[PDB]
Amino acid sequence: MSLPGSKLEEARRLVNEKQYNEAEQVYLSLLDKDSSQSSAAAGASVDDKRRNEQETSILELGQLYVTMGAKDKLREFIPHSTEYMMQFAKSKTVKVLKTLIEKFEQVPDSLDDQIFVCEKSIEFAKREKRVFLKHSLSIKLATLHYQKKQYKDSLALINDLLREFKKLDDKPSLVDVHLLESKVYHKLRNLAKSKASLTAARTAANSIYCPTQTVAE
Repeated sequence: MSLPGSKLEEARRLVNEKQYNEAEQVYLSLLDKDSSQSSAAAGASVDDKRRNEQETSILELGQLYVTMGAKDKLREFIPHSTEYMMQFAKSKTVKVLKTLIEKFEQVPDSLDDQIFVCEKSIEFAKREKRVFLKHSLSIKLATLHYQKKQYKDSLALINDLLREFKKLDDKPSLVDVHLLESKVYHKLRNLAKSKASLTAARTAANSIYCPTQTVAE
């Protein structure tokens, strides 16, 4: 706890005073410490039960990322950030990976990085785990395909979400599914079906649970 904390604080101080180049070198040390501790650097380096030490260590390891913007270091790290993720293999692992994903998406490292991380990840949720997790990520994989400006590759993906949960229909996540469909078709310049899939989005958004960001869009 003592050391993870210090490394974090120090690293943080440097980005927020000096520059990031100084903070970087501290961010190297932090990572090293976390891997060794997960696979017993002393047990956990407080001894006995893993409890807090572990919980805190994975959470400030989430603090390491996206504290260096769009950057080459961060780049390379992400197909191996997921690697660390599968090593942990605990309940709250899935939550940590979801949050991370959003953050990785949000900073811009575009075409290459986005498609590769996503692909590997979506194969990791399709095996073992739950189908519930798999499809969350599929919606994200659908969004990214549109972002590459491949409308054809994005149309094909969407059809898979579409058909499959029209027999598994009752969910808010599919209000976003229909919405996506409209964006595809917008750019194909056919407004017959851009109109049609939009009309479906509103009907299934009659359910009162929808949050501000989905309604806005």
